[PDB]
Amino acid sequence: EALTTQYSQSELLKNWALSHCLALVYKDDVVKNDARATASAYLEYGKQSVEIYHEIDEIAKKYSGLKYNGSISSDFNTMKCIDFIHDRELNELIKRRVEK
Amino acid sequence: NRPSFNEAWLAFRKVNHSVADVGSIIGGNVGKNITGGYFQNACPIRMSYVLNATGFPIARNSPYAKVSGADNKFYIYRVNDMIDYLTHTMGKPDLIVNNPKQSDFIGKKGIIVVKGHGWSNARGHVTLWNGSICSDQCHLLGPFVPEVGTLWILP
Repeated sequence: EALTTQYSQSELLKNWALSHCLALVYKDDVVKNDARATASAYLEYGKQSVEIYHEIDEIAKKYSGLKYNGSISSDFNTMKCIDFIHDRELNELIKRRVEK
Repeated sequence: NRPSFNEAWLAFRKVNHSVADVGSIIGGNVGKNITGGYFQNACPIRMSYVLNATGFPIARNSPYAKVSGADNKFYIYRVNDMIDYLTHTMGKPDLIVNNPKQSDFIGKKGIIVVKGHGWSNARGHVTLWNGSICSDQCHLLGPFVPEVGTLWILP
């Protein structure tokens, strides 16, 4: 009933990057598992070898390790994921994928 | 040919556990990818274990995404790949049924593939069938609506 089958390969890889990053930054088990499950859905419909997901994870790790601050109380983990999906290297990585 | 039903059922029981446990059991790159959360659906991995354990191992060069286990044997991690693999190594099924239900598969044992709509992570499932139930989960024959059921009989 979800739109999983309608995404292009590129979109699946972006959806994967987002969900995966959310799995990295959040602490709560239920949420983390949820984000993981979601990611796995996008990996299922991918045509790429597993290493590309490992590489996406390397890049994601560059964002999930950031310390974000503001004038209100928060770690702003969510926005680390949002900045991450705008990453230029992530986009280049997906665009030059061997398995199209 | 094809794995014996009894050996297949035994093998499958060895990995009929949580994906994390499957990771600990198989180890190597399978275990590593499960540890990292990259693999959450154990279905094709379990079936891979079955084939690898019963004398019908998945070839290193089969055109499907594979990951090695601690045994240096190979495990397919996508449901669609696992289904295609069976279609291409076992040949053509003994039984094909549109809108499948339990009664359609009664008295027959082997590898069952059910495709349908209603799942957000896969187009279907592949598991063992003993004549009345599936080996994992289970009463598949409810959000998932089966459109096509396919069986390769195991001797």
